[PDB]
Amino acid sequence: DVYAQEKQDFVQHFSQIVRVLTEDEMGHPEIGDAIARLKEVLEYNAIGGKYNRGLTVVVAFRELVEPRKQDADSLQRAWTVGWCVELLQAFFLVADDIMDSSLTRRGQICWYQKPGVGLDAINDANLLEACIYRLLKLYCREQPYYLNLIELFLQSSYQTEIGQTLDLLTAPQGNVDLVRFTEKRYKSIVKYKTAFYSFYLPIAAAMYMAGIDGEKEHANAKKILLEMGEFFQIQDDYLDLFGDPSVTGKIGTDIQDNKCSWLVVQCLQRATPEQYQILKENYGQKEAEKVARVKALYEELDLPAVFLQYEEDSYSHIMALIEQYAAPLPPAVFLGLARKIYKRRK
Amino acid sequence: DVYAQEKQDFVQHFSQIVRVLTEDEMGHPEIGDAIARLKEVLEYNAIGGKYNRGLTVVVAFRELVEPRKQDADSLQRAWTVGWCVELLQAFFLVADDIMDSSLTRRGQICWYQKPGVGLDAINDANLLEACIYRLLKLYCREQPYYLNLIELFLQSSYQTEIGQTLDLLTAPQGNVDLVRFTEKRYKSIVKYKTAFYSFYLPIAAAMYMAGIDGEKEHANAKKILLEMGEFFQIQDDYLDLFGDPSVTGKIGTDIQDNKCSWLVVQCLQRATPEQYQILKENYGQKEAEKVARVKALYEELDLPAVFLQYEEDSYSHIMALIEQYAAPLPPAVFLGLARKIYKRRK
Ligand SMILES: NCCC(O)(P(=O)(O)O)P(=O)(O)O
Ligand SMILES: NCCC(O)(P(=O)(O)O)P(=O)(O)O
Ligand SMILES: [Mn+2]
Ligand SMILES: [Mn+2]
Ligand SMILES: [Mn+2]
Ligand SMILES: [Mn+2]
Ligand SMILES: [Mn+2]
Ligand SMILES: [Mn+2]
Repeated sequence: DVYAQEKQDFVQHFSQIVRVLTEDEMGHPEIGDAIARLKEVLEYNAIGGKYNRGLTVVVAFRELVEPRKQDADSLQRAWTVGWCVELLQAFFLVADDIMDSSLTRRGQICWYQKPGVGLDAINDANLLEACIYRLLKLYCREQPYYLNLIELFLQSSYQTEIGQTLDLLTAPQGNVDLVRFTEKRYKSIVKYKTAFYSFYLPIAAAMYMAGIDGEKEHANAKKILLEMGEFFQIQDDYLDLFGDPSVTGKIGTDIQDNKCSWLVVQCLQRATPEQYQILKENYGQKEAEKVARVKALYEELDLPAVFLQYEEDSYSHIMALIEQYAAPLPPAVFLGLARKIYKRRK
Repeated sequence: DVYAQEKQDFVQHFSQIVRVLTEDEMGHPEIGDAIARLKEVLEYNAIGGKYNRGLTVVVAFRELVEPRKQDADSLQRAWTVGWCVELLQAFFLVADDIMDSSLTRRGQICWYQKPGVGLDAINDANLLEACIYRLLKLYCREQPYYLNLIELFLQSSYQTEIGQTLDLLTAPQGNVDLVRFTEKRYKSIVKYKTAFYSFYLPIAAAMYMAGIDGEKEHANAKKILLEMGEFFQIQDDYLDLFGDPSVTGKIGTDIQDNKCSWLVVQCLQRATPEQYQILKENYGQKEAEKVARVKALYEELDLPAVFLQYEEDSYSHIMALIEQYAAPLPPAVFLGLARKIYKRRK
């Protein structure tokens, strides 16, 4: 609703992002072909999603800055930093689809899967990352929060990259070992790989832009947001298998990639020793027959019902945390982000 | 010689790099497996090269800072920033071997080619990049050049990444078009993909650490260093085909990858219309028969002799530039880096 009114002005700002990014270096006509590839990469990989993360920067900025201090220019910056978060997203997703061997994303073929692209996607991805820091300098170089943002984004990338490492160490291909799929392992992985960049990053960027740079205040917002992140990854693992592809925009790969999913951790807990053997025998394989066998065990142990219940208990718990931790920040900040991910299907 | 005395103290500092990187996050035992993968990635990909780039930071630091201002701590920082350059190197090389489909590097199998690694190399690479900025913060956070270095490294990455894009746009696989292999195209590609990070990055880092942050002074050092970079990439294209693998540490792939090499640009210039057809018919293919056919045309148009002559005329020209541009900086700074790449075989 608040995200709804802000969407239009955000998405439209994307022309300028691409304009400023493909001009400030176009006084060097030599790299023009590269700059054209940039425009192409940007419009394929930063466009077509829900923009939850970038909108959070924008939405939270308004609720934190006093209306007098929301000038045309100060807002411009808010939309740019919001798109910077969206580019971190694009950067990670491009690489991740390669590493996960994904077939679609946001309802189209993955960038590396487009003919003519392939493993060049790698350099495209690193470029998307570089653009974050180009924009920060072009728009915020003179701001007092400028170094805070630079360090926040880098720190955040390091974290989700430590997250990815954990994710991949836990899911060797051809190497099934249900034993390693524990609750602690799951909790660590999602906290690092999703929670920081998807939830702490946007709100904190908006905080720093609003002057709120206090260490306790960030620690407190972080307490709320790492919890929402963990809920958000669990919902994502569920959708991976049980969500509709025409809605999520992607084809799930968690069982095939031998991933430490939430479903798999929940299965191994409710598993009778004979179901354990089914799972131990059908997980992390490309065979469709064997993947359905796994999905059938999940439906048999009623994981879809367990997940729905978790969603409820989780949502009430985030709410408690917001009650305990939101001040001195407007509870509408976290409430808005929480409403946007509650009962999502994409 | 100057690089020789500094080598030992540099390489040994690498234990501490790995120590500080794998401890400051090890107060979080949850990511310990990731931190262990880090140590592994670092010791495979940041070790085994000539350390020209990192040593340049160190060597140039001493010749720019007054001996009184070279304390234990100030030196420590110099070795760290030197290794930060070495990690940018590792970051780019890891990704590049994947994109170029390389088989070896520094005399061992490429990281992505090690069994168990593969396209996970991608996340390993992004991690190496992240470590640069972790170290900058751990060692230089309080220095007055701290933001200068952060911006220099990012700027440098953006550049070599624009360089890579150019490199890859010019060499589509299965898409031979000798027409695009021009001198201007070559000059742009190498300036962006090599010159900035390999030559300007290290010297400028050492300058900023020494207080020399003036814009004209950097512009002037850059004039020298982008020239040495271009010589350095040309030497690299030559070694790619004509150098000994037991020395370079890598197997060349430029003809197969359909690359805009120096040799190929020089060939197309000296090519009789019938040699042009040979080339047009054997370039950018995996067939060994066809790759030798190409190498034979190069030896026939005497490219190895042309290259030797270029090396001489080039070296004299850099020297002129050093004469014109080195001041107020010690000419020994550039002379040392120039001696280290003159007549190199690896
Ligand atoms: N934000 C991480 C991306 C994923 O959610 P995705 O389903 O690929 O969007 P992963 O399942 O690999 O964690
Ligand atoms: N510094 C770039 C790396 C190379 O030189 P390398 O031979 O792979 O070291 P490229 O030939 O791809 O430019
Ligand atoms: Mn993943
Ligand atoms: Mn994925
Ligand atoms: Mn997923
Ligand atoms: Mn290359
Ligand atoms: Mn290469
Ligand atoms: Mn090469």
